[PDB]
Amino acid sequence: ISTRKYPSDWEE
Amino acid sequence: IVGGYTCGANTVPYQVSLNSGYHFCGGSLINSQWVVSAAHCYKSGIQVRLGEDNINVVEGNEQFISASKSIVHPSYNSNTLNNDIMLIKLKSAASLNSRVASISLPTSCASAGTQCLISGWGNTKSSGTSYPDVLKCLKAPILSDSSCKSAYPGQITSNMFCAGYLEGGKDSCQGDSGGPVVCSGKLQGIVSWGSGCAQKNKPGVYTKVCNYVSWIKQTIASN
Ligand SMILES: [Ca+2]
Repeated sequence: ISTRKYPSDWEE
Repeated sequence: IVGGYTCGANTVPYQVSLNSGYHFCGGSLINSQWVVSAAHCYKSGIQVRLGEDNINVVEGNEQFISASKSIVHPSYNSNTLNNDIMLIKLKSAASLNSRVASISLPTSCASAGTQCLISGWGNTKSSGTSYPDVLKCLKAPILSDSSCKSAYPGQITSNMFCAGYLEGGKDSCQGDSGGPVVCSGKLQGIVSWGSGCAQKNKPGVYTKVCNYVSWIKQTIASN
């Protein structure tokens, strides 16, 4: 499960 | 968008950009004062950018309007991504013209095999990165629930559907989140998640909008 927000979900 | 095409300026006039000093998610305008996006795109001090094509250049159709309210689905769950939907109210109403217009909500849920238009300014590579200036576009079919659940065992709820190509090459991707999946002039989907982008047997997963129309209308009604 990887969300598709930029640049990534985890990077924020 | 991986393996898609340049949409052409303002050919997708319901598509908006969510901006926090940089584009981070997409959304869909559903009336002059309200936008639909993904709950995981939520953050404070969002600037909604309507009428965009080249998000990096002023071309003269933009309305930049600040979000005044953000309403995440009450039962959004950030681990499972169930109910990945959010409503944003604009501080002032958008000026609705030709290049900036609403998309209709569905009356019924769409069915497997329908073609849809998926758009956004997300990544265009499935390995490394390349981020477009201009809005990208992809035609893709909704998959069966059987194939969806088989691609992501135990992770697909009644509020999600898969769309795309199981052989790879064509998908949404990081930067597309919150953006629209439109099937026969209705908003049926919101870019949500997947495993990698445009990978074999790993299609896009989208929020199933038809499940939410009552909650959307009532939320707009009471805010
Ligand atoms: Ca622009």
